[PDB]
Amino acid sequence: EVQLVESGGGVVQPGRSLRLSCAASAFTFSSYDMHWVRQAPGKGLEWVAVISYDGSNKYYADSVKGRFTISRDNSKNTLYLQMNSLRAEDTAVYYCAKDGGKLWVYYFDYWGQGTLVTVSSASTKGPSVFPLAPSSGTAALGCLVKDYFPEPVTVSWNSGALTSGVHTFPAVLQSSGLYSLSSVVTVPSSSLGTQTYICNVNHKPSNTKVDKRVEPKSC
Amino acid sequence: GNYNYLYRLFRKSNLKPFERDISTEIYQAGSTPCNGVEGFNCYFPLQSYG
Amino acid sequence: DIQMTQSPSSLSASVGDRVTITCRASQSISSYLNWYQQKPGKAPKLLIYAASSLQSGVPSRFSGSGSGTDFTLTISSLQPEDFATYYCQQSYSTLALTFGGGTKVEIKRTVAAPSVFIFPPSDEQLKSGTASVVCLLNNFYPREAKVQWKVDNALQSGNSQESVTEQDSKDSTYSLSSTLTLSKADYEKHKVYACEVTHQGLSSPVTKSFNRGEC
Repeated sequence: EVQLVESGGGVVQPGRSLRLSCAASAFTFSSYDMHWVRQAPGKGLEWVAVISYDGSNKYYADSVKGRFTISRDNSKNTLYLQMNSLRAEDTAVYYCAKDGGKLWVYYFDYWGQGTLVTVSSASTKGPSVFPLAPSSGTAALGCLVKDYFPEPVTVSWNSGALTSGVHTFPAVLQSSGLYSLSSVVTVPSSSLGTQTYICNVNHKPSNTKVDKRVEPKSC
Repeated sequence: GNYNYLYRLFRKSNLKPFERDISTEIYQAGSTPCNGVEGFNCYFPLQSYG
Repeated sequence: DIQMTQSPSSLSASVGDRVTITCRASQSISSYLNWYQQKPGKAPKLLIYAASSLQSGVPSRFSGSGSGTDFTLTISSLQPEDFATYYCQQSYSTLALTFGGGTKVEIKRTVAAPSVFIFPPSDEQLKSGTASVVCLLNNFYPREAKVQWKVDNALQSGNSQESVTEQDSKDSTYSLSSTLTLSKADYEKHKVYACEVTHQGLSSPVTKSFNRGEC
């Protein structure tokens, strides 16, 4: 039973500063060296920083050396990670991990849930919902939630009534710096003329709720 | 003919295990919405055994 | 620096199969190779340390071996909870720790022929100025499917971007959505827009094409 809770992550502009905090519980925080490891969206693991048990030795990876700082308060059993002069590469989920110290070298015993940090130079924008109508052996329709930022966006069909056959693809960060998402659903070609298919998209960061109707193309 | 024995004939989804459903909503057999009234593609879910 | 090549990039196997994953190092490391497991979205979990030590609380079916540059992780009998991404990390260079490329283990099944659908840009999007053509490949296995865009019989590369979903929980088939995005001016400059799909389950490439403004 060992607990590590991460907090302080968010969205910040490039060149700014942020402070992440890791709370350790159910073990001697002051008698073990802590590791900070970041994982970018869709990428692998990347060792970032390490701090000694006594908080006297601090090491960082070359990608962030001279740019980040790691400290620890044994009295509060807390680990602080200050990220100054943040770049877009810093956009990732950061985790605090215990060393274990059973070997002469560094290994990772436990991993926390981590906290997400996003570095971008774009303001919050309301999503734009567009239809994707089917045509004339079933059919498939959908909605496109384009030009929105930041993540995430919740998409439902028929106010959640339509569940089976619904696929929501992961968002893609397009070159404009915003996010593009596509949701689709496959329904029988029979029930396609009278049935009303409405996709509900909610973006809490931008506080934007849009209900977009989807109907077959007429030509 | 004893018609006191009934049975649900339509339902929008399969019942979960040990699930008891007694709703008498007009089943939406066709995709045209049924506003509580029966008729074209709006049938009563329960049918009586003969 | 030390680069760790982990092979295979992705293997297909069924439950109970004896799975083996290899990890090679650019230089020599005595026994400082470790294996971690990571499920999609979940955090990494340690499996093997020192390349010959099973982490406490891990099933005994995992076994690490090898010394020097080549190391192997072997599962005697695969289990449903064993389908994840495994990383190999060398610890010899303590202050230059690096992780392996990874070897995702997918659920082995029969070859599934993709269903190809082509959607032209919506008039609403054309009003804004941009135009996106959506090519959807659905219910195919394995995920290795080549998707190519043709405009007036001219190949297009780099004008689109793909997105592949994880292996399905029901039929263990994949879905890919290629979005060819361009400006309005480039949209009317050409007439025919086609998406060609080549998959292991297709005897020949399947092309879905449409002419602009013809329905």
